[PDB]
Amino acid sequence: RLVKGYLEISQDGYGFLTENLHNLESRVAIVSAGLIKQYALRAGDYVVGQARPPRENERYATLLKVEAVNNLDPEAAKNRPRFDELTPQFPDRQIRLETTPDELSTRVIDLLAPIGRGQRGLIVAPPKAGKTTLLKKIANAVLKNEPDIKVIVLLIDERPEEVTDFRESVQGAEVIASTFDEPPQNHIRVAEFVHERAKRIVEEGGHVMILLDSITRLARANNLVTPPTGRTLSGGLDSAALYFPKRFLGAARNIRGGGSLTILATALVETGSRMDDVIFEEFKGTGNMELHLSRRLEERRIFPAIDILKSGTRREELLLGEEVTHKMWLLRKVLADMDPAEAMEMLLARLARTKNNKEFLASLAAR
Amino acid sequence: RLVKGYLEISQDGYGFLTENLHNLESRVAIVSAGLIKQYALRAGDYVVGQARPPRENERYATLLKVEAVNNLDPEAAKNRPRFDELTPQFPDRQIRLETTPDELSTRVIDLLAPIGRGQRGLIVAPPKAGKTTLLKKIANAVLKNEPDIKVIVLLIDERPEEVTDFRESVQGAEVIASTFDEPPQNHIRVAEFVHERAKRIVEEGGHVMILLDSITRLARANNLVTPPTGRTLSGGLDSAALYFPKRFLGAARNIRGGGSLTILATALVETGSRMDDVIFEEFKGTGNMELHLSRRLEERRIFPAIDILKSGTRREELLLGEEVTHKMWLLRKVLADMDPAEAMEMLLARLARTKNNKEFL
Amino acid sequence: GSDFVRFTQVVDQKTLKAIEEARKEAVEA
Amino acid sequence: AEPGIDKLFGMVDSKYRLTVVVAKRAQQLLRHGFKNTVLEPEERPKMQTLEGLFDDPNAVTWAMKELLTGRLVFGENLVPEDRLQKEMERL
Ligand SMILES: Nc1ncnc2c1ncn2[C@@H]1O[C@H](COP(=O)(O)OP(=O)(O)O)[C@@H](O)[C@H]1O
Ligand SMILES: Nc1ncnc2c1ncn2[C@@H]1O[C@H](COP(=O)(O)OP(=O)(O)O)[C@@H](O)[C@H]1O
Ligand SMILES: [Mg+2]
Ligand SMILES: [Mg+2]
Repeated sequence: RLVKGYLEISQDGYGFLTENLHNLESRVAIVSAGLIKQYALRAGDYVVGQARPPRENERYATLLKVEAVNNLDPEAAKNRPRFDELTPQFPDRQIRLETTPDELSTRVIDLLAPIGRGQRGLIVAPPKAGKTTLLKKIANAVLKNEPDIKVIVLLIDERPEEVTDFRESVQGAEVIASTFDEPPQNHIRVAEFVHERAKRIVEEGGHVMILLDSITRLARANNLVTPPTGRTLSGGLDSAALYFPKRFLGAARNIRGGGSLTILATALVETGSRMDDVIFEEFKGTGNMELHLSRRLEERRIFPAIDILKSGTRREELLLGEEVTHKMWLLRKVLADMDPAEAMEMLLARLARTKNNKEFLASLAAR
Repeated sequence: RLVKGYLEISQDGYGFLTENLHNLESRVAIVSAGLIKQYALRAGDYVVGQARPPRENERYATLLKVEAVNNLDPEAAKNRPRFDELTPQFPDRQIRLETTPDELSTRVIDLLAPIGRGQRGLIVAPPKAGKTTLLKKIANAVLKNEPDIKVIVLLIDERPEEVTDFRESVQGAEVIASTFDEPPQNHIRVAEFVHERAKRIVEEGGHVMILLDSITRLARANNLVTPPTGRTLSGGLDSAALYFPKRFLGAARNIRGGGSLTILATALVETGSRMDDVIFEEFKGTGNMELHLSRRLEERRIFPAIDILKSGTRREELLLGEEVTHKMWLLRKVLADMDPAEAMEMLLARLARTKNNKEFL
Repeated sequence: GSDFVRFTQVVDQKTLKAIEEARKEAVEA
Repeated sequence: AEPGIDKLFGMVDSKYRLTVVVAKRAQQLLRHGFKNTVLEPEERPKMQTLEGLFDDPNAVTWAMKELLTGRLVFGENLVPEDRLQKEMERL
């Protein structure tokens, strides 16, 4: 008999193989610590191997023989540089954001806070104010412009109807979600398992896109799950709880050795809580991009309701030309003159006339 | 068999020899407590010695004899003043900065924050606020104007891509790093280990330029380091967290006996956290220079995004000659007036006209 | 102020060639 | 006067079109600065005491001297008007 699934190294050093539901189930295979050291496998590894049914007194099948790991021939898994030893880089392969159904939104996103492979940015917005729908839009645009990249989206602490709608509108792309109905322990477990799985995939020099909903709700779920941490920070925050989200987010990077890891997460902001804004602050110094959406702009039904002024990236020249960089300088001058709601109204008038390539070059003429 | 590197005396009375990897390596060699006593050696000293391979059941190489310490014989090393009693003065040896790539930024620096050997300066701004590549610029300018000075850069709690980038783009100068990915203990180890090597290096009458990234992000990382350290101050700080950072930063000084130790570090402020701001003021009372950077400038992509008004030195005359001090006296009586944004563009244009002295010329 | 001449877009030949190049590449492929 | 006004009138149907074209060119020259000219290399206007007509003594004459060349094209709707007319006024 044969078994297949994702490695889930528990605290006792044994593993579980999940299905499409991606939590604890029963068709799991136990991989001995000897086997783990033999193939140098870490959790989240895509293991496929011959394993007879669980023997007498045995509740889960034991992986007698491994054949395919990381979709490939297993010597690579054992003989590969460790993730931490990979040489990082700045993002250099920007992702062209040219989608027809909503040209305005993705055009603005790219022209203002361009995104490349290995980007670590944050969409930062109050709740019920445009994070999820825009995440869906950019996910579809990525699925159209970069079919090569393994695109993965995680939804945390979210409404089940949104989950269903998106998974219907994901067009089969790997959509994993965690509704608010689920206990936060499940939330943390699934998020971490996705973390190591993506880590393994990048370890195979792969480009991994992760789109996370509710990074702030993620931090809150960690704080709930994190039982002590001792010192309680300003506003009731766990100090060391963030490190698991901090490890989770800082893992995103541009690696010089092939592949990439780009993660974009939804930040809830001006929610009136010191916890939320503070956590925004710690994760702000970790990310290379912030795209702010304002409550009142969304209130005026203007979409996208981007807070243009403070949104930006680092090392634009590493994704843009000096021509592009200087045109961006000039445009940001114009917009720093130009008031936010006013900015959106007149820019939506201005830019709709030409599509992302049409707009891109006709505007490099104009802007 | 020559063993080389920096001495890291372990806590158990024996020692280690660390290498250019700038962390805990396995190239370590044992320096027992008795050896410490009889050579009176300090850790971190530039050690070149003879050692022997580890024996059976023994895991780390054991030292045979010491030959070179800080490129000097041990006999002179036994006879040298320790750092604590060294007489400090105020900085006296300024550094001219007109660099061909961006003479504007360095010119603003010279006019506002003249830099002298042994200076304890500072630059303050929120996260993602114009610090690191400016540090790059000043480091490069130093690499030309003062190639003699041993220039060292420390990175704490930052993104690895920035680490690598500055690594190649510093042109081989001494760059040390500790990303936020790393556990806090490595942060502390690297930071204090750099501190102590610099202590010994200046101890030999050397001029040492320390480019510390993120002094107050270091403070936040130290709060993360801080397991308790005392009683809760406002904002979540405790009592004795600062002392190791304070002993770390206050070490910057101009010494009368030769050499210098100029440390420039970047401060994060205005983060909406009482902790961070309070650290800003409490280290403000420690440094001899602060360079403010406001965010309205940077949201406008105006660079260098310097809050010129808030910045100012201590004891200009002590570093700047009476003629030079008098001319900057007149100039500060002149340049104090103009209003922030219009100040930015008109001062930028004025320095874009000619070089600082050329402007005076 | 007459609408027949009230607004009359003005552009130089080189930016005209840039915008028209954007027009011909606007028809992709 | 100005270089060949008869040629100017011949090459437009109605004079008010000519006036609006020349003045919109002048406004473009002012906003972008005189870098966005299309007669730069050799033939530039010149003052008497010095070469002051290189930068900006009079933009209207600059525009008219520009238009005598074939480097200027004007039309009722040659470009999407909304984009230009809503970027013009904020810089
Ligand atoms: N591009 C858009 N156009 C129109 N309405 C939008 C758009 N984006 C978001 N919305 C509105 O905002 C809601 C999404 O809010 P969301 O960002 O999901 O909040 P959160 O992500 O914090 O749960 C949608 O249900 C819709 O009502
Ligand atoms: N002199 C400069 N000119 C323009 N941009 C700069 C300059 N110095 C730094 N920056 C930008 O500002 C950002 C701040 O760098 P860093 O100190 O790492 O961020 P923070 O301290 O805010 O966490 C950098 O990403 C860099 O792109
Ligand atoms: Mg939502
Ligand atoms: Mg930075």
